[PDB]
Amino acid sequence: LDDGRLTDGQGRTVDFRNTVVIMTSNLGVRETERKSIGLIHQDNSTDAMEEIKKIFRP
Amino acid sequence: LKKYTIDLTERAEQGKLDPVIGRDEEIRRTIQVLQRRTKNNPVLIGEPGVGKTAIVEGLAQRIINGEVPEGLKGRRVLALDMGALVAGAKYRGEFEERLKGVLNDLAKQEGNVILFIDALHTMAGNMLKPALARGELHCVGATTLDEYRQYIEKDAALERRFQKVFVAEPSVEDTIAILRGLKERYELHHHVQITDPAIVAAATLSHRYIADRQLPDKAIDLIDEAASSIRMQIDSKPEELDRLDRRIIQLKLEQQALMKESDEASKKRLDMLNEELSDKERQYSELEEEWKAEKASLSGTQTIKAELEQAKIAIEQARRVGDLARMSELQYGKIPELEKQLEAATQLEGKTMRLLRNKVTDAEIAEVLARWTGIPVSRMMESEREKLLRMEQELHHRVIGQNEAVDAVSNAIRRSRAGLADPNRPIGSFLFLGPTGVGKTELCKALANFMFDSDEAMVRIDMSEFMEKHSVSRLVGAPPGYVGYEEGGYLTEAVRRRPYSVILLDAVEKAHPDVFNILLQVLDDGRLTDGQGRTVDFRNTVVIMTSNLGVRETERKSIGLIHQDNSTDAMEEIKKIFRPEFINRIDEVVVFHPLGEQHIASIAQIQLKRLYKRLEERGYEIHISDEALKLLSENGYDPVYGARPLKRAIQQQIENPLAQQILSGELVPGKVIRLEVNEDRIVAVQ
Amino acid sequence: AEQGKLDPVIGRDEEIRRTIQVLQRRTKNNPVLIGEPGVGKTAIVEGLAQRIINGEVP
Amino acid sequence: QIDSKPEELDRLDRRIIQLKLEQQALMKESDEASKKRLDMLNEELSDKERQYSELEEE
Ligand SMILES: Nc1ncnc2c1ncn2[C@@H]1O[C@H](COP(=O)(O)OP(=O)(O)OP(O)(O)=S)[C@@H](O)[C@H]1O
Repeated sequence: LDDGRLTDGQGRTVDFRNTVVIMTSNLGVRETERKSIGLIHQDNSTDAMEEIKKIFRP
Repeated sequence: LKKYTIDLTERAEQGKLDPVIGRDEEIRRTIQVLQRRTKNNPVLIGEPGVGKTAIVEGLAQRIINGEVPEGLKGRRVLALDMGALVAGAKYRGEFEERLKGVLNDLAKQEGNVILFIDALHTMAGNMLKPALARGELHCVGATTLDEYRQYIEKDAALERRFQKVFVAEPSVEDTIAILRGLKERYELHHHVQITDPAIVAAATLSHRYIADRQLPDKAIDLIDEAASSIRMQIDSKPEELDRLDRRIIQLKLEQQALMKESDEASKKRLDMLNEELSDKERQYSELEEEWKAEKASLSGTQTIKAELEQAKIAIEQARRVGDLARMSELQYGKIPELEKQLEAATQLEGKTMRLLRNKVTDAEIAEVLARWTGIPVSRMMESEREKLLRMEQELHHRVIGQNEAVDAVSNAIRRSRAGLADPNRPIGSFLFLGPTGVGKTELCKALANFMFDSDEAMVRIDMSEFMEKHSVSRLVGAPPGYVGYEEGGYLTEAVRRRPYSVILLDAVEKAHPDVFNILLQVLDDGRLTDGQGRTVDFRNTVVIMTSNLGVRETERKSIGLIHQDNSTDAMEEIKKIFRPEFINRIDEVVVFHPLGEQHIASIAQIQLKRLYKRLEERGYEIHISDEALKLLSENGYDPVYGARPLKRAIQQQIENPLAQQILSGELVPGKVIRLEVNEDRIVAVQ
Repeated sequence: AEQGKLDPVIGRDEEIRRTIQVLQRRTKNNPVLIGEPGVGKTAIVEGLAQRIINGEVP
Repeated sequence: QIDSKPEELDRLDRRIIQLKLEQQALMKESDEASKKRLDMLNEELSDKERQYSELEEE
C-alpha cells in the first residue's frame, strides 16, 4: 500500500506497481443498515471508523 | 629432506621475504609457546591480510637477522612443500608414496626439523594424528577464527596439541608504521614515491571507514593499484601531444584530400595548409622531445634505481656475511655517494618533470578511490560545520515551507552534531506534532539525501506496526545451525542498503509507558537493549519521534499567527501527559503545520507537476489558474485529514473528468491548456 | 578480434579504466567482473581487449 | 631466562659493537690532521674493552 512492491523471500520484490489489491469486508454491514436512512452519514463514518479502530489500522 | 622438503635456512637465507615492522607480542608469544615441552604446535587465530605469513617472514628475519633467542638457535628447520610433493605421481597413489616417504625421513630425523605448514588448514586428519601423538616431529600452525573454533575443541588429542595465540589487526599508527616499513618495496618497486600523510591518511581513513577489509591490505590495494596507475600513465604520452596528434592526422588526411585534383585552379590553394602543417609538426616534435627529456631523467634515475637497490642490498649483505674491507668500503665509499647524487637525481626529477608527474599524492588516491566507490567527492569536501550552517539553503532548494522546523530543528542538529547534548545520546532527540502527509517522509528523504545521500533512505514506525517479541527472532531468523542459510537475516537486506536509518517514530504519546521506558532507553545512553537483550549503537541514528495529538487547532493556527504560540501551548499539553524527564530529554518542541494559502497552492501545483510532466510528454500543457486550482483547494480542503483528500479531490474532481476529456477527444494535444473558471464542477476548455 | 568478427565497446570509460586499474595491481592482480548479468561483463573484457588491440591502451 | 644472557651485557655489547663498527669506518680516514679527535674514543674504547673482559669473565 506504500510501494506497490512486496519484498519476498530471497530479497527481491514483487511487481505490484501496475495492479490492484482488493478486499471485501464483512464488518460495516449492520452499521450501514443503521445509517440508512434517517441517521447521519458521518456518524456511521464515526462509529464504523471506531470499530475499524478496534480491528484495523488507519 | 631433499627432494620433497626444503630447508628454511636457505629460503630465509636467500631472502624471499618482505620487510616486517615491529611485530613483538605475537612473535614473543610464539617463542614461549614453542619452549613448552608439549603442545608446541602453535596455531595463530587470525586471517591472512593481517600478515600471518609475513609474521613468519619476520621470524625468518629474526633468524636471518639473528634476533631469535637462545632456545630457537642452532635448529635446522626444513619446510614441507606439498606443491613439490605432487611431482612424480602418475598412477593412482604416488603422492602419498612420496608423502609417507616424507614420514620416513622426517621419522629418522627425530626432532632436528621444526615443520612449518604454509596454509596449516591444508593438513585428511586421521593420519596427521599418530606421528605427532608419538612425538615424531615438531610443527607450527595458523588458521581463520571460525576455522579454529571448528578446529580444536571437539577431539581429545587435537585440543591436547593445537594451541591458542592472540594475533590481531593493529590500530591507526601501527599500520602507518607498516606502510612506512614497506614503502621501500613500494617506491623502489613501483616507479613511485610515497610521502607520510598518504600513509597516515591511508591507514587512518582505511582504519575508520571500512570495518570489512584488513590492514594494511586495503592500503596495499591503494599503493599497489594507484602506484601502478602512476607508473602506467607516466608511460603514456601527454595530453597536448595527442591533441596535436589528432590535429596533424586530420590535417594530413585533408592534405591528401587536397592533392588529388581535377580542377587545378580551384585545388592548388593548399600552401597555407602546408605551412600550418610545418608549424604543427614543429610543435609536436618539440613536445615529444620534452617527453624524451623526461625519459632521459627517468633513464639516469632508472639505472641509479637499479644500482641503488643493489647498493642497499650490498650494505645489508655486508652486514650479514661479514667481509671486512667490503663493509667500510661500502659504508665510507660507494653508498653515500649514491645518496648524494640520489639527492641530485631527486632534483633532476624536481626540475625536469613538467608533464609527467613522478610523485604520488592524495589526488591520484582520490582518482582511484573516486572511481572505486562512486559516492560524491564533494561530500568528503563537505565538512560538518559548513553543512550545519548552510543547511537552510539546500533544505530550501528541494523542500518549500516549514520555516521554524528548518531553523529550530536545524538548531537541534547544530547542537547535536556540535556535541551540545549529552554525547551518550542518539543524534536527534525530537518530538513532532502534526498530521500525516505534510512532508515527514519527504523530510526524511531530504535530510537523507543531503547528509546521508539517498532517495531510498527511510524506515518508519507507527506504534501499531509493531512486529513483536518473536520478530527480533525473525530478523535473526533461524538460530545458527537450522534451515535458512539461504537467507538467514533480512537484517542483511534492509541493512545491506542502509546501515544507518532515519526513523519516523509515529505517535509516541499513544504508546504504552513501557515505550516511555524503552524509548527512554532510546533517548538515554545512545543505545537500546531491545527485546532480545543485546544493544546496538543509536548514536549513529537520528531518533525522530512524531505524533498526532492536536490536529485541528494546528490546522487552524498556520496563517498569520506566530507558531511559537502553537509550540508553547502544545507544551502545556506535553507537560501534563509526559514526565518532566522526557521534557529534559528532548531539546526543543517542534510542531508541523499545514502550509499557508499560497503554499497550499504550491502543494497543489507540485501534486500537479506530475500532470505537467506526464502531460508534457504526451503533448498537453496546462496553465492552471489560481482559481481553478483554488476550487481544487477549497473543494479539497476537508478539515478531517488536512491535505489528504486534497489529492483525492484534485485527481477525482478534475483529473478523472480530465481523463475523460483528454481521453475522449475533447482536449486536442499540442495546444496550451488553461484550466478555466465555469461552475463549481471544472471543465477543461480548448 | 584480429579478423574483425566482433562488435565495439562504446562509451562507459569508468568501467574499462576500473578493470584496468584492477589489472595493473601486483598483489591482488587478477580481476573479476561481478554483477547481476546483462551489464556486459565479457563485453567489458571486450572493452579491455579492444583497448589493447586498438593500441590506445595505457 | 636460564638459557640466555642478561640485559647489561646486551647494552654494553651493543654499544661496544657500535663503537668498533665506528672504528672500522674511522681507520680508513680522509684527512688525518683534522680528525685527531677520536683519541678519547680510543681510550674510553679500551676502558669498554676492559669492562667487557670483566663482564664476559663473569
Ligand atoms: N554494457 C554492455 N555493453 C555491451 N553489451 C552489453 C552490455 N550490457 C549487456 N550487453 C548484452 O548482454 C550480453 C551480456 O554481456 P557478456 O559480454 O556476455 O558478459 P557476460 O555477463 O560475461 O556473459 P557471459 O560471457 O555469458 S558470462 C552481451 O553479449 C550483449 O548482448
